[PDB]
Amino acid sequence: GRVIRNQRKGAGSIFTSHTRLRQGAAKLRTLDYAERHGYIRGIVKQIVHDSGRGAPLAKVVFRDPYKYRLREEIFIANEGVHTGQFIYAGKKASLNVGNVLPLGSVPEGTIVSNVEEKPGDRGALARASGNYVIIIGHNPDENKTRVRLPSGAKKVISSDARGVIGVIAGGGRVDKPLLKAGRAFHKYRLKRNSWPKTRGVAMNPVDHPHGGG
Amino acid sequence: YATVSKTHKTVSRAYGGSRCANCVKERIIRAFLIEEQKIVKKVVKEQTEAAK
Amino acid sequence: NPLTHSTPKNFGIGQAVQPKRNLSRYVKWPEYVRVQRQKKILSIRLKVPPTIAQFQYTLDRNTAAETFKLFNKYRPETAAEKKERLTKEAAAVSPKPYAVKYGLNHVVALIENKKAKLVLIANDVDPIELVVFLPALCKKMGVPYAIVKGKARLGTLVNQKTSAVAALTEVRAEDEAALAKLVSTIDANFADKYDEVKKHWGGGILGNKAQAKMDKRAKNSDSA
Amino acid sequence: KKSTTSWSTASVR
Amino acid sequence: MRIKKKNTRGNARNFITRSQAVRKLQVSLADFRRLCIFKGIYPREPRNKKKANKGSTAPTTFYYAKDIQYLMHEPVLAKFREHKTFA
RNA sequence: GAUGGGGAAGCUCCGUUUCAAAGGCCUGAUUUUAUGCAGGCCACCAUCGAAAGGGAAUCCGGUUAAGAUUCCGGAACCUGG
RNA sequence: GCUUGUGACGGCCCGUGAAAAUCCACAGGAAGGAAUAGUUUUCAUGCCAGGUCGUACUGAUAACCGCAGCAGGUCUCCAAG
RNA sequence: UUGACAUUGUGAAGAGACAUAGUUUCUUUACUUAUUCAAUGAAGCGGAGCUGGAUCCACGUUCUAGCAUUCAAGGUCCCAUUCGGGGCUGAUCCGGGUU
Ligand SMILES: [Mg+2]
Ligand SMILES: [Mg+2]
Ligand SMILES: [Mg+2]
Ligand SMILES: [Mg+2]
Ligand SMILES: [Mg+2]
Ligand SMILES: [Mg+2]
Ligand SMILES: [Mg+2]
Ligand SMILES: [Mg+2]
Ligand SMILES: [Mg+2]
Ligand SMILES: [Mg+2]
Repeated sequence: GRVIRNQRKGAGSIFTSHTRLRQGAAKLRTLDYAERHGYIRGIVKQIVHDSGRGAPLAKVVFRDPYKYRLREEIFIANEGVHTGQFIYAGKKASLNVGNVLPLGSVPEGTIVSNVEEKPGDRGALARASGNYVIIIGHNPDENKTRVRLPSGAKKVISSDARGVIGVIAGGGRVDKPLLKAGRAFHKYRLKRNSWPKTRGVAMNPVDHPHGGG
Repeated sequence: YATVSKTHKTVSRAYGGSRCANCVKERIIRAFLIEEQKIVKKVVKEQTEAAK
Repeated sequence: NPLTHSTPKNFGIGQAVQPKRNLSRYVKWPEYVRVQRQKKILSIRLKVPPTIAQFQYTLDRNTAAETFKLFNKYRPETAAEKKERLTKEAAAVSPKPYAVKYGLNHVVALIENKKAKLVLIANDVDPIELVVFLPALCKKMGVPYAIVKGKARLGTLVNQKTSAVAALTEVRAEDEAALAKLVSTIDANFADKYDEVKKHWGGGILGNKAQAKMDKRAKNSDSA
Repeated sequence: KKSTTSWSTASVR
Repeated sequence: MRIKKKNTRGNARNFITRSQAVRKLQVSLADFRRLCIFKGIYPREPRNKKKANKGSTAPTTFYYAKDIQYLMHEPVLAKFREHKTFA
């Protein structure tokens, strides 16, 4: 039969992401000596909207430890973080909202976001708006940390993996009805070509396993 | 801007051009007060170490 | 001096820009440098079979110095003085020459025919199979031999860049006693001293961090 | 006088 | 014609510093100084030192670029290379 | 869309800064060993892709069978030296 | 009043609505620079130069496509009572 | 998707086979050196300090939208004092592994 859209999407082409207006990839700092041993201070310069993303982003400026210059990082803003705020990242950073800490430095019941799946990948878990990870417990002998994920899954991560204290901002977004095809249209114009969706039953037998009748 | 004299592009003050008068005033005030507070913190910590 | 002040710099985390430091340990070397260093490291780390590993036991400094002093008296005839000999022989129309024998095929033939008084074998020959059979051959034929450090040193001996082997076959009467004394010295210092340990495997060496890990774990097991 | 190769001197101080 | 780039013509092209001249001749400092003494190459002063040196006031030795270009063709330089190979 | 690399029997294909020794600059009478270059600094990628996107600077009057913010007369401006 | 430009504002988004070349400013202070003489080409005036290719005309019930001088098709500016 | 063979190495302990001298076979548990994954500005890894304070830590950084760059000032030996230039430190040492 004819190749279906589910198979046609993998070739790329007209299904690639629409990334013209995106602010940049939202990552933590590269895990360096300062964050491995002490802490480094940055300043929140602006909080911006990123096209195609529910969560707002924060632009945080740090000083380069090896060269006289500034370095700008793009974080996902946690709720309560404001412009002009001092953010502290590292092993020795305090337990305050917006700070970047290793999981082994936080107690049980701590709520984190943008959690690293492995130490150094610069954030993989709980990045969408309103989502967070809970620290279940520690296994200090294995240098491991048990966490609970937004899906309900329990995971074991290295205790050197980092996370941002607090919950991703922008929560409650999906509770408002769109009401309109046009609003769904503008939602997907900034993300990718997956809308509108034609039902497989609605098709001829050649186009889909479900077609015909 | 390359066709005009320096008078048209600056004002006679520190950061004249780049920064406005109130922002310049704020960074002057903050620089002074923070350096004084750093002296205070070093004094307090030295007293704390001397007694401890 | 009233005009000078002390302004010590804080180079802690979150402070002044770090000063320049020696980063020789972290240099991203070129690929050929990395290959040659890792190849030497691998030759150390792997377990080395005895026929290869015997080439780590060479003549000592003093014995090598005396040996090369002996061989430099029999450095072969050069290309500049060969032409002088030929013109003199055309006028006559020359005694028997004394020289160091060199060349792998030639020296192997001399060992097999037992014409070699003393054989020097370079340790750093690549491919190593060119010389890896030579010590057993010399032992089987009853020829004194010594493994020496430097094919380039042997090349200086025989007017070349490198030389895998060198051999003394015939010596002058002024040096027969020196040759015999050197053969006795080599027998006492090289062949007898390293006779057992040449039958051992080599290369049982761990890296620095792996050794530290093993030492820490053994200490932790032995004491708590 | 005129050049034949790509590197020339032609000797004029 | 498009807009030309500054610091490329006039004093900037007319004068060459000692570091640039040594680099262009691909010799050492000692060889370069001896070649200048042999040929009568002498240091020079731009009327506009900042224009000649990209706005710096730092003390610099300048030469005529055409003088250095003519110095490139001196056979004593090739003799110097021959002596280095011999050594 | 080349190079460095890696696929492919091959026509060629991947990929776009990597997986490369990918190049510029400053100082020197380097405590002299006598005619051989020493001490340092800084760093990321070819190229093409818009006569509606970005962009240095010009106007009036006159003039031809047919040219014109381009020629003529007058009056300006930009850029580089 | 019509058209157009612009300002200060307001409404709207689970939509918040390009990049780069290029130009300037600031911070810094390597340095350089006067007493019988210096400095300043970001003030004025004065000197020299600006290459290559396009440029006619139609743009449509006859200058384009539709086998045509074809009632079809084909992007846009100005616009009086 | 599942099995075999090859890529494929090094130990230790426990069960055998030469009839109670060490050449091999199998389970357990290790190791790294091949292979695999990821990152970086291959920058601070690993070990130790007759280093210090209390097995652990650098007591060099947390009211504030400031500032942090010219081989680093200071200290101490020299030079041949002349406009400055060297060395030790400031900033512990060692490694045959960039993480
Ligand atoms: Mg149908
Ligand atoms: Mg291609
Ligand atoms: Mg182009
Ligand atoms: Mg345009
Ligand atoms: Mg006309
Ligand atoms: Mg004219
Ligand atoms: Mg026309
Ligand atoms: Mg027309
Ligand atoms: Mg036609
Ligand atoms: Mg046709």
